[PDB]
Amino acid sequence: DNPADILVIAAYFLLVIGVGLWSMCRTNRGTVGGYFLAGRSMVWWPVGASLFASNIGSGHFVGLAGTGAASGLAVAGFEWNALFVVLLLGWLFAPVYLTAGVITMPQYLRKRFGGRRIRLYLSVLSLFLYIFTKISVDMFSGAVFIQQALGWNIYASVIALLGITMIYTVTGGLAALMYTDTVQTFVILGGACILMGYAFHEVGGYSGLFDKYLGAATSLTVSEDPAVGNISSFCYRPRPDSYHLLRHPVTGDLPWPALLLGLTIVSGWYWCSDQVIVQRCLAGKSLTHIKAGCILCGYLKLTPMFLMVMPGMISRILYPDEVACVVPEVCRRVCGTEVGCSNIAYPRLVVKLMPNGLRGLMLAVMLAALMSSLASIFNSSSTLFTMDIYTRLRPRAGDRELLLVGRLWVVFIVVVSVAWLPVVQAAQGGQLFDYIQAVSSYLAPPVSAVFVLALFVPRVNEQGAFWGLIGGLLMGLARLIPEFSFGSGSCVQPSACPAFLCGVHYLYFAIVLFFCSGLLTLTVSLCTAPIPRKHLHRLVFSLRHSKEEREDLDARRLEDISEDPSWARVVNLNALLMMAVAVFLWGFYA
Amino acid sequence: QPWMQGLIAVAVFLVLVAIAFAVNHFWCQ
Ligand SMILES: CCOc1ccc(Cc2cc([C@@H]3O[C@H](SC)[C@@H](O)[C@H](O)[C@H]3O)ccc2Cl)cc1
Ligand code: NA
Repeated sequence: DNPADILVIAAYFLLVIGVGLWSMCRTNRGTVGGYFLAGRSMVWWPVGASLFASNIGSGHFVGLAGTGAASGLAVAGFEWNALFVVLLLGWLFAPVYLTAGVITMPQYLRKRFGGRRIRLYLSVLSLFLYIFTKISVDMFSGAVFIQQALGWNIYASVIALLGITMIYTVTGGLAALMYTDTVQTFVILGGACILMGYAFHEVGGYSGLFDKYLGAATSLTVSEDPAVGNISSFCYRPRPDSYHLLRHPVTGDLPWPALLLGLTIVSGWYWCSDQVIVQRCLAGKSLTHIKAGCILCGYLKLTPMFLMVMPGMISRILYPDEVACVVPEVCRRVCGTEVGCSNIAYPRLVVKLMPNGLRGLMLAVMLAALMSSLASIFNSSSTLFTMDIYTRLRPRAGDRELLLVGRLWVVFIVVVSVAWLPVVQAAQGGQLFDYIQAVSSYLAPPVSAVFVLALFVPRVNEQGAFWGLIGGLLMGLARLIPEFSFGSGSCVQPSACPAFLCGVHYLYFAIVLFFCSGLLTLTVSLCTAPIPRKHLHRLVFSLRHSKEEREDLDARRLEDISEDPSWARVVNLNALLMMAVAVFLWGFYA
Repeated sequence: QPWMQGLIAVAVFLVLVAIAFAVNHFWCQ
């Protein structure tokens, strides 16, 4: 209702429309290349700003601040693994995907192994992962932030948001979305820094957070419900390792071997094998512009511990009877969720610490985060479906019908998400951020295991790669089905899930499943006859500098990934510096 | 002290990147 809020929300919309219009007036969207891969024309700053803005959603604000309040600062684990794995993207994987001349990541595996069946399998698994683990978190976290900050209807508001990100997606393609994401990253970081400032002022500095957080317990620890009674001191007092990234390897909530290995594995699928991030790396002007943007994204991916996790911990210090509630009656009154109220942490700092003018800015921040992520998913799924599935059904399709089918898939994936919104609203509290990271740790390691063997081990053949993926879905589905069967409960109400299934952290099962998919792929590969090198040029990390005539199991200016040695020198030295800073910060909080 | 933990982390990291330059210099050429 404030003049200022409304003006700040429409200045944001004027920026987004302004840069959209400039981009469509510049770029060509009458071709598949242009509409789907920005004409292969993006420079370092669009690539990195896009990689950041395509990743950071409303779920980062709601999830990381929620978990920061709940469990302290080891969820920075999620964001900081990425520094190391975005170096992998540039220096190891994108070299190979730029010489392969692929538009989709299923197409790479078609070129590398050569069946009809791996490319179709990967497309259908990818599309379901985007429904379950990427769209669901954005709809859920949007609904938290609208319910708390605004108090609007969380059905109508999600429809209206999903509808305007539909129009923003179909209207210009990757080009528009990338150049716009350079605005949306500025808006996200700007408003997030302003809220960090107010929060750290309220608790009385950085020193204030680290001398007040461990004391931040609720004073309402006794229930009116029989067979609950006195809530345990384990589950309302803050965790006594709350200021340490590296937690105990058997009893930690995030064990350190699980953090470092298991997140490197699942992050490897997310950053290096996944169409949503890798389409930002197939639209670059040159490999040196891809490596430069990898570094911008990676320095930007430090920011989330200081802009979401610590704010959420400051939220538990300031509203301990509302953010750290444990009694069911109290949690039903505070946030409508019997199982806890961590999720209101960021939403509540915004609705209590921000003045008349800047509340509008923080609405612009969450809108920018949510719009950028949903648009990146709707475009990447458009490409995935159109290029892979629609060219199986109609081979002689051609670059006009394909754009029509690309824009009609965005409409379909919006309507499917609208239909899926009540299911995701059935997830109760901060359980959902454990569900999404668990489903990721059960489905993705088989895909990580194939792409590392498809890229680094040229002995691996099509039978190996396919039975690797299906053996993995089988092992993974074991954990998923028996878990979802007993639900989660809370610390107050432990589930009856037998411990051997549960008690192994899902990031540890990520590691076992990766090595089991790897071993199966290698074993079936080594029994069956190999793929010779005449089939493999410029599609394996060994052969990315080949010049020899490949024979397809399925112009030359994209094949060339030679960079200027001066500019190579510069991106190589900034990568080592960026790693050194990441390693220093992991040391500081370990 | 946190600052010492940070610097030991960086020190072991510069040791590992010196090992990477050693291994590829003697084993790729
Ligand atoms: C307890 C869990 O709580 C949380 C875990 C993560 C997040 C933030 C988040 C991170 C990611 C990404 O996850 C991938 S791995 C799939 C990483 O590589 C990447 O750096 C992350 O940005 C995806 C969704 C979300 Cl909601 C919030 C709560
Ligand atoms: Na985003």
